[PDB]
Amino acid sequence: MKNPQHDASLLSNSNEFRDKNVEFFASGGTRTSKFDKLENHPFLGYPYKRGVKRVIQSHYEPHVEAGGGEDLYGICIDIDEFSKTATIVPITNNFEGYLVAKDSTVKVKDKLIFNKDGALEKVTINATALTDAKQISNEVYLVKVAVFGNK
Amino acid sequence: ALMKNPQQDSGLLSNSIDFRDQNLIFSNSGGVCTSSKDKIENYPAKGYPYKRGVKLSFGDGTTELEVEAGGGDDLYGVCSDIDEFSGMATVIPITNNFTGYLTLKKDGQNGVNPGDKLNFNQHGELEKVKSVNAIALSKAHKLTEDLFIVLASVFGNR
Amino acid sequence: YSKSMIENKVFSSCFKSKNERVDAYSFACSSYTDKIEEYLYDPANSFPYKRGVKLVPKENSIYVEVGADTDMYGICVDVCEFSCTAYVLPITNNFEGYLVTRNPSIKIGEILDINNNGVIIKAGGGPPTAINIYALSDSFTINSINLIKVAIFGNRGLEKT
Repeated sequence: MKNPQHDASLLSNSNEFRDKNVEFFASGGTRTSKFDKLENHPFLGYPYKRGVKRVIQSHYEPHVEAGGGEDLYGICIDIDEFSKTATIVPITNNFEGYLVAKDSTVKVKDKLIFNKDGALEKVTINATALTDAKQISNEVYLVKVAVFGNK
Repeated sequence: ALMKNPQQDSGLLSNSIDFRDQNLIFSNSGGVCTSSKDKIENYPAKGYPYKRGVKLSFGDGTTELEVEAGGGDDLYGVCSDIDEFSGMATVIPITNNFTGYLTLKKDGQNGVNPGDKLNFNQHGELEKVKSVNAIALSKAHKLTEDLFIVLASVFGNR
Repeated sequence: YSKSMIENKVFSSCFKSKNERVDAYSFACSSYTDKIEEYLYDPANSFPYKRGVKLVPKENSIYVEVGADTDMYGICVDVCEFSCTAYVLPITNNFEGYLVTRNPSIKIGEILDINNNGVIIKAGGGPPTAINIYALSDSFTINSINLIKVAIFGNRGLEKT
């Protein structure tokens, strides 16, 4: 989850101001402009920090889920669990931030493609990696990228 | 040439009596018709990418990335202004459409006419025609024997 | 034709399904930071309202004329007939709204393409599509002009079939 709410018994020492931002709970983007277009959409699963595709079908309005390829629609940069809604940056808008990488093979200067699970994998091209993949926890790898569209 | 403003000074006072054909100067930064809802970025400048297509250029890793004149399959945006003191380049991302005066390749510049599709070369210069949608909206204008500028509209990727 | 289109002898007769009007507000979901541009259009060649348009630089001004997806500059969302001025949303921006189609039977979720007349058609016609267009609703006829709700988000990397 984006913010796993767990109670603690001791305070965690947090004084160093470096290597503090690469975390799974840091939503949004590293650099954001006031004129960035944002859309909230109903979602299924957990597409947080992943490429999202718009799925269209009691009939319901279209929702979004993790995906990519020819069906890529945007990027989910923030999520709200109570409302079950996800803030999405459309693919027509450039973005800079940390996204989910398939594995640790991704390095700097690497051109990346959103796979069927919304994860960034090495090689149409969509983004250019800026840093190496870092393991946040278990198999979760986060990579800083500069999304620019589709080739 | 290598500076947005004329490097040398001038020995005359401008007449400032006419209003037609006064925007052909090289120092005319920014777009000709600009929207208030335009996303604008800045980056450290490597070289002089002024009024040229820019691409991401990296280093060993000790320093942050910067932008240099370029194009083709590595095009990232268009540089419209540069602050020389800070060495910062104003960059308009390719996902945001642009309309203004851009540097034109000095090769077949006479053949360029309104309605001619253009594309960016490896040196960030517009050349007559792939993957970037650019349309010339005027004819080439000569500023220096090797410097030609043309009014063009860039509206994304093909 | 026109958008406003007239004195009536009597008034025309729930909240549901009242948006099915030719002169309805084009944007189903609007957003500030959407870029809107003004251009001239030909007042006798083709009426560009709710159609995909292309830039034609003429010898006197830059006009917008109905065009295909291959050379599309954007979508004409509104027209001021008094000044014959067309308002264009560039293709670089997202769109979600009602556009003119020529097929009266289009289902929801189908892939769509803009033809030479700036008209929504099914993407199975054969021309390689270059834009991501999806039908958000079934096509409806106003009695006659056919409209459909579509979502347009940027260009397609590799042209499909």
